[PDB]
Amino acid sequence: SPILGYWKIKGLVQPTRLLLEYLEEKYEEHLYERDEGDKWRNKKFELGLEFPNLPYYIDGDVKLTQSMAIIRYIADKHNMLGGCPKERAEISMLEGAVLDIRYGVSRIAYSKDFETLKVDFLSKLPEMLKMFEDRLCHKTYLNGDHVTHPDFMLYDALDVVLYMDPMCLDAFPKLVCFKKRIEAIPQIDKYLKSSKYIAWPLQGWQATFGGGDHP
Amino acid sequence: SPILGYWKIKGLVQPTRLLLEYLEEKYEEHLYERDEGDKWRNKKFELGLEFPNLPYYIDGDVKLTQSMAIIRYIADKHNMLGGCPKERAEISMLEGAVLDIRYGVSRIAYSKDFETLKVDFLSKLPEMLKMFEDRLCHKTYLNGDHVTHPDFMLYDALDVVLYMDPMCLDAFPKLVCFKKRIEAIPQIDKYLKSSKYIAWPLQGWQATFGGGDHP
Ligand SMILES: N[C@@H](CCC(=O)N[C@@H](CS)C(=O)NCC(=O)O)C(=O)O
Ligand SMILES: N[C@@H](CCC(=O)N[C@@H](CS)C(=O)NCC(=O)O)C(=O)O
Repeated sequence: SPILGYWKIKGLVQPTRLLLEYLEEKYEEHLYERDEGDKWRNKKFELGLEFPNLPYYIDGDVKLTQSMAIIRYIADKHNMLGGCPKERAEISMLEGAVLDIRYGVSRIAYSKDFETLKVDFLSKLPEMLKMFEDRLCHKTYLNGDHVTHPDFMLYDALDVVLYMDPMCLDAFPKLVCFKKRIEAIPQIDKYLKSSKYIAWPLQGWQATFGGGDHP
Repeated sequence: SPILGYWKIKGLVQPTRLLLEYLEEKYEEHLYERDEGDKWRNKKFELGLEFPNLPYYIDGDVKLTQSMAIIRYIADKHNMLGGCPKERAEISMLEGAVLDIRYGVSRIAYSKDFETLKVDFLSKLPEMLKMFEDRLCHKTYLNGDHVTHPDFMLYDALDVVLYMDPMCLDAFPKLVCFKKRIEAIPQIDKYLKSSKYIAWPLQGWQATFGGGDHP
């Protein structure tokens, strides 16, 4: 049974959790609490990891880091990355465009100047969301009729960005509607209501935005 | 004949250029000069691009953005991404670990506080480089005997990081040796000596680090 190691936060790994749950995949978690950085520094080089980091995925022999390699791998095992170069690259484009939002948040969230940097990010964010709103015009999910992993990436980014600004989706009905549709997927619905859902923090606990024990 | 659009800078796209040259691939470039931001704002939505950005790749019907989707696509056309989920994920791990360095630089390079932020990045950088030095112990390239696209990604990151600190490879002989080996690849050697090589800037021209018309 594979292992997903990460902090007990949403952060980089939350979209991978959602995808594991959507595929009804078994996995145990190594969850590093806020006060358990020492427990991590003590396992870091003892896991057989060639690029030691968090998150890590361990599928006995397959010993993986980098959250994007991990999410893509799980999708790969279920044959969900694309059937030719073209489709594979559209998925990788969806992927990276979502990351522009999610990393956009992460890159300012630990800054002393978070509050002012917030203004410049929320100015840009409508252009970014519009690309996704247009893609979902006549298209149920990001890649058509079936879920792919960038759907869960997008879901995660909308969730996070709605804490930063509760009104940032009011111009984007198809995006509001996408977020609900992911929530209605029976597997996802059971997970978000379960003991395993980590509601908070969005970021590391020490962050100006999305940190702390509670919202 | 496909088109690679980008600023006339190294930036996000330089590793893709290197890979196109290694594969002896034909491509014309759209190169946005420093003073040509208006020329770009005027083509941005007229290219058939669903997530308009720079870089973009256009392979007639295939209309792509996001530099990581683009680099991976070109490699895909040459069957270089991996033959099973396992190998595909190792490549994606190599990829992302290199990006930790390259984005690590980009994320501070435009900051007012660049010079102090530089200190904290160069403190971390030896741990990051050590993972690559260890991987290249008994292994010619990052993935064994053959070049894969993360090799050119690593090359780009070493080049950039050596401007930040000319001595940052003095503890890492196998990495110094990797950088030279890429330079000795006949295709790469011809490109770096050619009119097409864009030596500078490393970043956008407005950057504190790696900017300006000249080094
Ligand atoms: N690009 C990497 C980023 C790795 C990273 O910045 N990891 C953070 C977690 S948010 C960490 O605290 N890692 C522990 C460590 O560096 O030892 C990824 O996608 O996994
Ligand atoms: N994650 C994206 C980043 C896109 C990006 O930040 N592009 C910069 C170039 S360094 C830009 O000036 N794009 C022009 C625009 O946003 O209209 C990628 O890898 O292509």
